[PDB]
This record gives sequence, C-alpha cells and structure tokens, in this order.
Amino acid sequence: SRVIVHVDLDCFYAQVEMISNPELKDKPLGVQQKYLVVTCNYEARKLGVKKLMNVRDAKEKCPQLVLVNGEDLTRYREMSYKVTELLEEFSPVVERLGFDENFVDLTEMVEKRLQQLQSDELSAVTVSGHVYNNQSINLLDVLHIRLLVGSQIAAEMREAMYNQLGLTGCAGVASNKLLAKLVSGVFKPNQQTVLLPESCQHLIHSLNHIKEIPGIGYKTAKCLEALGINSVRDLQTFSPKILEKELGISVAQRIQKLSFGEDNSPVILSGPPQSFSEEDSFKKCSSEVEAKNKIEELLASLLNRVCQDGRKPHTVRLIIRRYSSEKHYGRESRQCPIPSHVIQKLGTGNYDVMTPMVDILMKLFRNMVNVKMPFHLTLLSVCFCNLK
Amino acid sequence: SRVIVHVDLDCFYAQVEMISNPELKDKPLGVQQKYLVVTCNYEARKLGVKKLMNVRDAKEKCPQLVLVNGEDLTRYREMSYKVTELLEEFSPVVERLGFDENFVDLTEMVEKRLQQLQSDELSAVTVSGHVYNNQSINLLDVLHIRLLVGSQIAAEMREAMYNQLGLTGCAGVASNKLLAKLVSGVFKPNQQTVLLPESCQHLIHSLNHIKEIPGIGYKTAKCLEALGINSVRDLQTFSPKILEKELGISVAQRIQKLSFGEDNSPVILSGPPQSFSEEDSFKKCSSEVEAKNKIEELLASLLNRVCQDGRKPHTVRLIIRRYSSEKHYGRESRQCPIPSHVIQKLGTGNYDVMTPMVDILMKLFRNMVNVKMPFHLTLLSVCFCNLK
DNA sequence: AGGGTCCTTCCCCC
DNA sequence: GGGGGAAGGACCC
Ligand SMILES: Cc1cn([C@H]2C[C@H](O)[C@@H](COP(=O)(O)OP(=O)(O)OP(=O)(O)O)O2)c(=O)[nH]c1=O
Ligand SMILES: [Mg+2]
Repeated sequence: SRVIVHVDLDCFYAQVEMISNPELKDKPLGVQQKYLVVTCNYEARKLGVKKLMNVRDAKEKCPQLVLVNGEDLTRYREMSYKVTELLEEFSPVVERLGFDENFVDLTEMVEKRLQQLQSDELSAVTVSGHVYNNQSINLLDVLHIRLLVGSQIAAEMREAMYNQLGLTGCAGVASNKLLAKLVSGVFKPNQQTVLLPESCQHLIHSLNHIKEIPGIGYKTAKCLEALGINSVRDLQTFSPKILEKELGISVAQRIQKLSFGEDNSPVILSGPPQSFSEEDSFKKCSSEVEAKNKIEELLASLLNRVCQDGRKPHTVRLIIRRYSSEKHYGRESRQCPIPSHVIQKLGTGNYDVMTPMVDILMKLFRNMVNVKMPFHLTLLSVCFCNLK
Repeated sequence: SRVIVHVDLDCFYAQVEMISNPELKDKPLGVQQKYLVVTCNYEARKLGVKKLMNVRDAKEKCPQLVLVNGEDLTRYREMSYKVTELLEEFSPVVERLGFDENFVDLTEMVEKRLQQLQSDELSAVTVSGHVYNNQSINLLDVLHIRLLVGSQIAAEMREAMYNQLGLTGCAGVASNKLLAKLVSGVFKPNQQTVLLPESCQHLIHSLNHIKEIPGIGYKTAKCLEALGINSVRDLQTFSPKILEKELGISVAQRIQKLSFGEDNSPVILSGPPQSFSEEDSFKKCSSEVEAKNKIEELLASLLNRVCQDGRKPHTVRLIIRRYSSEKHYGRESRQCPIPSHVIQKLGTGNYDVMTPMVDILMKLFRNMVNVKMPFHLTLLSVCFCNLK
C-alpha cells in the first residue's frame, strides 16, 4: 500500500568535482582518497574496468586517468544535505543513507494527487521512465496507477535536482525500501525505474547472491553460506525453524522475508545530523606514541563544523582499530562529558579545549595494567557524538 | 540558585502494608522477600531489625511480630506512582529513584512565590521543619529566603501526601540533588530539614566514609580505599591529577566534586516507565530444567501491566548472574529485537506469543551457554525494556 | 578513504 | 526494580 522512491546519485563525488571544474568533464576522472580511488565518472568505468574501490592500481587502464583528492568531505557533505532538503520539499519523510542516497515515502503525496484527479482523465495516467521488466501496465489496477504517479514524482524530483543543483541521478519506485533500492539500479546511468507488483519475484531472483540483498552484509552472508545457502531461492526455501534457531527468531524472520521481496521497515526521518567526526589517517604508520600531534589537527577541523552548525557535542572519543588478515574492529576509544563551560562556548576563541581532549584522547588510553608493548594499527577516527 | 527537594518515604513497603491491613499499625512489622526482611516499620525497628535476614531470627525476638510477604510489588508500584503524580502536580520536573524517593526541582516555583510576594511580608518568611545544623537564618540573604520558601513547599507536599494518600515521609531541601538527599535523612522519622549554604561542609564531613556519599557505590569505594582514601576529607585533599589518571577524567572530576558537596546534575523528568522488568531471584530453586514455566509466569504478569500501561515493548532483555565471593558479582546479560505486527497484538488470543518469547530468551540464555558455569547460578530476570 | 547510525555489552549507582 | 554512561560490533554509503 506504500509508494517509496529511492534516489541514488551518479558517481556522487566525481559529480561534485566536475561541477566545480568543467575542465575535468568528459575526461575519465576518479576521486582519490589516501591510496583509494573511491569512485570515478562513467567516462572511466568503461574506459578500463575502472570501477569503485580500486586504487592507483586501476590507473593502469589508460593512466591518462585524471585524479583529484577527495579526503576533505566538506563539499560533498554540503551538496548532500542540499539534495536531501530539496527532496524534503516534495515530501517531509526523507531518509538518508550515506551522502548520496535518499529514501522518500510518497504514499500520502501520491494519494493527494489521485484525489485531485476527476473521475475522467484518470485513464490518461502514464509512466515516467522505465517499467522494470518491460511489464505491461494495467490502468484499472489501483496499485499500478499509484506507482505510475510515483514515477511522476520521481521524474519531478530528478528534474528539480538537475535544474536547481546541477546533479543527475537514478531513482527507483516500488512498494517498499528494499525493492525501491534494488530497482533504482536497473538502468544505472541517469535514469529511473518503477517496479510493478507482478515483477517482484523476477527482480529478487535476478540477484546472483543473497549477499546482494539490502540488509544482508558480510557477516550474515557468511553464516547463511555455512548452511549451504547461496542463492536467493535457497533462502526462500530454507527451513524457517532451523534458520530461526540459527540466527535468532528476530533476524531469521527478517532476512527470510527479504528473500521474498518483503520488507516493512518504515522510511525514517533523518532530521539533522546525530554526530560529527573528523578522521585523518596515516595508513598504518602509527608507532603508538608519535601520533598525538595529528589529534590536534583532525579535531581542529571539527570545531569549525560545530561552530558553523549549531549545537554542541556533550561527548567525545577517538576510535581505533587493529587490522590484520581478514575482518576489522577495535577496542580503542575514550569518552567523557566534556567541560560544561567549554561545551557552551566552543567558538569564543579558546583552543585550550584541545589539551583536555588530548588527555582523554591518548594519555588516558589503552588497557588495564602496564605489561607488554606491541604496536600496530591502521587508520583511526574521532566522534563528536550524541548531540543535544 | 537552584532549590531542590528530596522526598523519602518512611519504610515504604511496611507502610503500604500497614494501610492495607490497619490492625498492623501498632504491631512490629517487617516485610518479607523469600526469606529476607526487606524492610520493617518503626514499631519493630525499635527492637532493631535493620533489614536483616531470616525472619525467625528477629521473629523469635518479637513473638507478636506478624510478618507479611512483599514479593508481589504490584501494590507498592501503584502507590509509588500516586506519590510521583501528586508531586508532579506541585511541579512537573520530578525524578524517581526507586519506589520511595523523588527529586523535585522547585527553582521556578520558589521564585514565582517570591515575586508574587510583597516587599513587606518578605521579612515574615519562616522555615518549616528543621534547619540542618541549627544554623541561624539571615532574612536578608536571598539564598536563605529561597531555601526557606522551598521548605514551605516541602511541608505542603508532605501534608498533601498524608491527607490524600495516607503516607508519611521525610523531605530534604538544598541547592543540589546530592545535598538534598543527604539532609533529608538527618531527622529520620516523618520530618523535614533544609540545608543553608554555610552548613554544607558540616553536612559533608558528618559522613563517616566516602561510600556514604550518593554517587559512590561499592566499586568506587574500593578503588578509593586502595589509594589511601577512606574519609570524605581524604578525597577533598587528594591530588586531582592522580585521581584523574586513576578513575578517568570524567569520574575523577565528578567524584571529587561530590566530596565538596558540589553536584550540578539536573533533576531528570522520569515520566512513564521505560521498562517493565520483573526479576525472580531464588536461593537455588533449580538447574537447566523447566524455565519454560518460569518464563510463562514472569511474562504473564508483564502482559497485564503492558496492557494497562497503554504502550508496547519493542525489546525484551534477560540478565543472568552467578555466585561469587565477597560482593556476589553476578552481572550477565543478552538483549535483542522483537517481532512486529504479531507480537504487539490486541486480539483475544494475544498470549500465544508465549512460545516466541520462550525461544527468544532460550537462545540468549544458551549463548551464556552451558560451557561457562552459567546454569543455575541464580534464578531468572526479565525486562520488557524499551516502551513506545 | 572518509564519515554516520543503530545496536549492544558491560560497569556503576540508588 | 529502574536508569544512564561506557565502549566496541555490524551495517552502511
Ligand atoms: C561506498 C562507498 C562510497 N563512498 C563515497 C563515494 C561516492 O561518491 C559516494 C556515493 O556512494 P555510492 O553511491 O555507492 O558511490 P557512487 O555514487 O560514486 O556510484 P554510482 O554512480 O553507481 O551511484 O560516497 C565512500 O567514500 N566509501 C564507500 O565505501
Ligand atoms: Mg550512488
């Protein structure tokens, strides 16, 4: 009964770099972080198997591949909220997912539009964009009409996004978040797709691995595998009772519903930010005692954000992880309710505030006792988080 | 600037029993939990029954000692919220602490009374109850007048509590929560005491051990004892730096401040419960076998409270504890999500879920998993934790 | 690489 | 019985 739209922008970071420097346009571009080509424009994703997640390693394919550093997220973040606000203008309930994805619940909006339609030209409702599996529309099917109207809102949102902000992107319209997200990616470049109910199974079985299902990460994908479960149908037909008594009645019942294209999670209002953090890294270069000056830097930038945006962090930490072969995690981080007075004027010219963050950041850091001394580490972050 | 009142009822449970069964008011009474005297009135406390164990012990030393069972908390919990609601009527910001204590921030109320007061009847203001250290009042001291007005509201709250609910209790009036709670117990049975600023140190140094300070339990008392800190003054004078480097910068600063009677924590509006837990402890009533039936009971009662409350529990918890020496450390717990659309049902067959909670608790209970010692360390404990 | 948002364990304290 | 601080997970994008 719900009409949800999932908006996913094209190579977001690359798009923000091109809009700020046309001389980069129509030129195989990739945005680089430390030693990572986080993403690149389409005129490169084909120009050398240059996809996301690769590094200078992928520069191999036509090294004429331009590069721009994308470590500072400031500009991406700002454009990201502009997209979200623009979307919130069409309808208030908008959920963010990373900096370039937005879920929008259009149910109420779609309905108001249909009501305003006389019982005469409601037979002229057409679709905007693609119909997922070239599925035939049935004008007398109330659910088809609502999703078509939904495709119309999507096209208006993408038009607005392009005309007002200069950004292109994809959109997917379906009856729930899972489906909307899966279908928004069927026609990748700058297009949109709507999913009619009769094609839900076709979309779900088009996936090659249960890992491709939104809501099934690296971990659970591993558990299921140990049970032989590899394909979407494997999960659809697996024994409920056993999966339940294997991952928990809560998770078991949820992930299995997803294998069928069922997902009742509501689109959540992703009102202002809940935490700010600035992490600066040195790729595994920490000696354990000579990192401290960096803390004075990365946390240095945060203040500028907090001061810019109101409200203050009544919390802090630093997050660290020791990585090796396989998986990542960490037992690094120290939090404390910062000083009342400091928290109330974190923009009145004081920088002595850093010393008190440094004492709790690292000298009051590590573990119980004094004994052995092994170092190793990989990049670390600090959170300015709970925010009230 | 702040005026806080701490309300603490006299032997709450015994008092609620004495009201239900009137013929007990003149006979020494103690309330019994499964074989431990949780509390007793001031007619039996005279013989000195400081919440001791084994009824028979004190029973034989008081032949006319008629005891009642206090395992079912339903009645106490109800009377407990009648108290809070009555207090919320005087002023909205009311914080609960257990079933018999309530903090109320009277700051705004006191001022309203002062401003509404004339410029002549300002020298007429008098105290209600005891002045802590028999300290002289200075009418021209704004802090004094405001605390005296606060003692006026405390007497009215105690009076209303007796006339409307039949309960007596003590009240403490001070400038923060720590001091309000310390001074409310100076004159113990059914009386109130206000603390003027000049006597704060006298009140704080009247304690015989740093663990008597509200906010310092067993754990901290021990970590302080190992540092050569036993008296309140030992803590006021201890080196900050060393303490910070020992307990953390946040606890260090907080714990030490309390040593001087400084406590800035705001009175928190408790509002309706957040949880609906029911813990059944038992002196070794069973091993591994038949908890299914225990779950059926603990969860059964919770289903009438949840229904009467009007809200639905989106998470269920369960914490286990095992037997250990000296302090009985028994912290142990697992928690998870709860089913939607079925579980929060209203239909006459709402109880069928019983089997779901059973499984759901069993997988959490087993994750503590027979391999540690975990089975039969103590009884059961459930929480319906988180209600919206 | 950056930069977030829920969960979850304790651990403490009346 | 009932609250909050911690800290890391596990997904994210
Ligand atoms: C996934 C992933 C994304 N990103 C950044 C890079 C992208 O610009 C931005 C958006 O995430 P994505 O949408 O997955 O990347 P994309 O928009 O560049 O690719 P597409 O055109 O197919 O939608 O967030 C990260 O920094 N790290 C990550 O691990
Ligand atoms: Mg994208």
